[PDB]
Amino acid sequence: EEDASQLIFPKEFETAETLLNSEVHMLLEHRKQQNESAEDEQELSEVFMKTLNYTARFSRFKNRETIASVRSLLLQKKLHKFELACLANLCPETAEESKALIPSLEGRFEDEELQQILDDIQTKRS
Amino acid sequence: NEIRATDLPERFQLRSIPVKGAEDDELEEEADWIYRNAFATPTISLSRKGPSTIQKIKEALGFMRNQHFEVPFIAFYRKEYVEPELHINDLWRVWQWDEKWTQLRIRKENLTRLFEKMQAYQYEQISAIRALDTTDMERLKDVQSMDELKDVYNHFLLYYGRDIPKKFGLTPEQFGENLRDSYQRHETEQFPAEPLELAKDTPEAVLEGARYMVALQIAREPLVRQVLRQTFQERAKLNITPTKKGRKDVDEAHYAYSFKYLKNKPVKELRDDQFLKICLAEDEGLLTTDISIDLKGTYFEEIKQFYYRDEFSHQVQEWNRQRTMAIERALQQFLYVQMAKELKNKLLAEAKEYVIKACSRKLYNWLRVAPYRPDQQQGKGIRVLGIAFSSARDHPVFCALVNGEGEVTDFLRLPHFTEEREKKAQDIETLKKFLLNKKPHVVTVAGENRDAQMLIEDVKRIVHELDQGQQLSSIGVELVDNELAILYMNSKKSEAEFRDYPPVLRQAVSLARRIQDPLIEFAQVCSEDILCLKFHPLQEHVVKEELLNALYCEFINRVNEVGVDVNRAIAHPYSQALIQYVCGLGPRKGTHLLKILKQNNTRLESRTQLVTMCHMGPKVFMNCAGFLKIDTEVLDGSRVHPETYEWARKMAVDALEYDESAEDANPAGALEEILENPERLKDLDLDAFAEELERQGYGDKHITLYDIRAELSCRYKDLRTAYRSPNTEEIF
Amino acid sequence: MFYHISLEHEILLHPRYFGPNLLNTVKQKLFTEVEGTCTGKYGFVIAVTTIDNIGAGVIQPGRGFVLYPVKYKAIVFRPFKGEVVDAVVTQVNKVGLFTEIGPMSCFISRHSIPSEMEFDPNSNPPCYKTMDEDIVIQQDDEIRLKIVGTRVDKNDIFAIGSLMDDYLGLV
RNA sequence: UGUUUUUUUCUGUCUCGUGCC
Repeated sequence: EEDASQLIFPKEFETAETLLNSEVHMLLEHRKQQNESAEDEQELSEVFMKTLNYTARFSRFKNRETIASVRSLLLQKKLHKFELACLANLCPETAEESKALIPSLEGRFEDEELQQILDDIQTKRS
Repeated sequence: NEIRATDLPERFQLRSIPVKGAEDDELEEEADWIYRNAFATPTISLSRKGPSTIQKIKEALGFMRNQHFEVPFIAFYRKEYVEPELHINDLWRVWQWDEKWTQLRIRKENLTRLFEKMQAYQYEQISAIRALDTTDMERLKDVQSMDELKDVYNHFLLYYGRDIPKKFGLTPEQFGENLRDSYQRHETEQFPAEPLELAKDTPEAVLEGARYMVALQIAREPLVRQVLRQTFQERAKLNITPTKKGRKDVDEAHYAYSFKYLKNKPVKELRDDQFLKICLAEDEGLLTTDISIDLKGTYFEEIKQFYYRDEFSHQVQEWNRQRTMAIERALQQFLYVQMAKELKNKLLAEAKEYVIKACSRKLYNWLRVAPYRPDQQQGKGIRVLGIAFSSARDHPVFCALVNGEGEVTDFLRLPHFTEEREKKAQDIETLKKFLLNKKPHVVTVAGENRDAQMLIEDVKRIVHELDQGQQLSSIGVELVDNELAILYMNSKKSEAEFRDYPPVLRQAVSLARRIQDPLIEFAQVCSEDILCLKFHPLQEHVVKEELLNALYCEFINRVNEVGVDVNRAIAHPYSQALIQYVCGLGPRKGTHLLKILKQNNTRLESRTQLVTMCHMGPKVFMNCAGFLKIDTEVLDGSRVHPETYEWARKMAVDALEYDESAEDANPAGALEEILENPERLKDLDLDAFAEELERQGYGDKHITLYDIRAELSCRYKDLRTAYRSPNTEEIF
Repeated sequence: MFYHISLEHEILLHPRYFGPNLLNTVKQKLFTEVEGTCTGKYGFVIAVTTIDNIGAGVIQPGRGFVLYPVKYKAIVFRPFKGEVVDAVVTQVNKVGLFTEIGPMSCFISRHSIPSEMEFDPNSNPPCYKTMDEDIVIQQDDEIRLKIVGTRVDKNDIFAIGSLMDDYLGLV
């Protein structure tokens, strides 16, 4: 029954806080910077390294202010939290591609209304 | 059915997998590809010269495509068309070169088709920085440039767009030419405009808009890849230097840890020396590796001047700055990284080649069949007394007395040993009783440490002093290293021959077999079995597929040179299953022939047994004519095939000066007299034989005359080495 | 998908750890206990960012061990069905494709892949191309996919991808 | 130029009578 396509999740996960690829990337980078210092400490594990090299290959923007602006210009809408991560991470070109990938956008908003948002997201990319 | 009842042999089909045969026009292309890709970095096949080597490779490829020839079948049967004994890796190298040429041709054809389709799509779209379908022809023509061709094709796909519905700085071609020639023939955009004006005509308000496009164009340009290719791969003084943690973790075990400050290692040390490449790969795996040419700091400076404007007064200065920025962006995108990747790939290839060469050398050294038969040739063979003891410390040591016909006659144990702290007679009495129990022909003792060597020496001394070798003579117990017999004792053959026996008996049997017929043991093992023996530590770093292929080729060549006994693999299990590494007789074909022989009960009547009984096809018989041998026609158990039977008979008659009347069996003076020993060699002239072969036969017999004479004079010639007695260092 | 939620956990502290570094020891124990693990309720956890507070240690009767029900603010990665992400191809095989969704590895079969992407066993690098050879997909490429299934192999998530929906490849 | 050993908590039934603080 758990299918994110139809916007359904358990009660505990419904009250979660979404994270973007750049956000998690910078969080892990800061954690690594803090951990590497303060000698006599247990070093990072393979999980941290794989997550780092996985999120580093999808960092659409390095500036934190870019993350702040792209979340601010998005939260003003009426979309759910789930629509804040996938759409901000994939960064599709045209509205048709976004509507095809995410079935929730089908009929939820107009065409130009989503195309302008996609163009803004593309421009915000570094 | 297709492997055993196929028109072409199994080896020929397996060799030309990507390229199903060679056409008349494609033979020249395959030969050219093989010659070009025969020895680029190291010197290999420089023997055969350049043009002569290319011609020989082309002839071998043509023979393989037409007559379904194979590696040994073309190296021996086509000694004239290929290098006449230039090197061992003649047929296999030719097959590999032909396969590479065919693959390159197929890739070039696919690239040309893709380029034509893209050009047609572009013409249809824009015909109703442009997009022209002119690079497709270049990509299709670039057959030799594999990596460069792929890079150029990928760059073109990323530049034109790759979409399939159903003025900024110097041009890319001009920049590539100026970089390749070393002189900047074309400068940047010599216009009054600067990045301020160019960053407003996209919608970014940043001066780095055109830099990204310039970098993408430079990276995705075949000319840039060609110019950078070979510049650092040809020479790269890789400086080996351990890091902070690699210095202690390596402990001077790898290439990047043995020399604390031993840097400046050129490509010769990594490519030619496979050990250095293996060490660098191992060190670069976990801890770290020191692989840096350190030669760019000066190769990247010269490119900076090219593609940039020379004047500086706004327009000229702005153009020069923009060109420099674009060049830097392109270098950072695919300039240093591409060169480093190419150098790493070249180093890995060199290490793999070195590992394969070491494995092939080890296989050639250890595969030569050099048994120790009676008199170093009563009864056929000698009775090898395989003595494979466990400890020699009051424990039962296996001691089997196998016969010389690939079978074990008997065995026994010797629990008594010098057990007892002070007992110098029990071991002697046990050895005397064991020697008197049977009548072996030779002693094959093993060794593990000083105690084992002392026990072997004591046993040999007791046998020689009391004449325990045969009961009526002293027999020298030949030392045998416990290397092959230990592995063969616990193999499938050892288990099948004896199931309810201790490991000592199996080890003794394996040792006895290894010192009687190494070829039989090598052919009767899985090749799994060959992979158990390590050829060198550097082979582990390189791909094991190349080593396995080299070992299989060496085994096939050895089998072809020594031949196969048809009767030996009919009833004797020890000398059975030896039709897997024959020239043209693959494993499936050999298994089918063995099954047919076991069912119908057909014996090796002559060379045409598989052509008359309907067991093997014409191509299979022709390709495997020089490898199948029988016990009894006269020229069946030799390299003389049916085609050269008449020529061999005529040559023997002329040398013996006997009558000529349909000699196949009936005249024996020319056959039996010449087979017993050399009757007359001056009677048979090389020029006359060659002229006769050319006039009648459709082939020159200048190179095959010697082989035919040897086959007529000596049948079933063995290509294995002699019996190698253990030495001091070798014994240890 | 990565998320930031508030979790709770308790760890017994042996009395030998009492002293001026009690809180530091509790934090150190917490760090090396709830990092990298996985559970079927909240999913796979990456690491811990910060800790909210330290509960009151209730010493057990007749035992020196004391438990601290700490509530930490850590992140979690719990992919669901139907989500679309961008991963990288790790290996190409005739049986199927292998990718790496961060701390998880999925797998797509040839049946899911359309018939246009054929095999290239002749070429040394395993790759899939079309008849015209225009589009090329190989390893170390940012290729998207769709999570059509989930699985947890005893705290080891291993989902399954798919390649039927359009616009799934090179961006 | 040598020196012989390694296995271990078992476990018993239901009923009646007598004596003692």
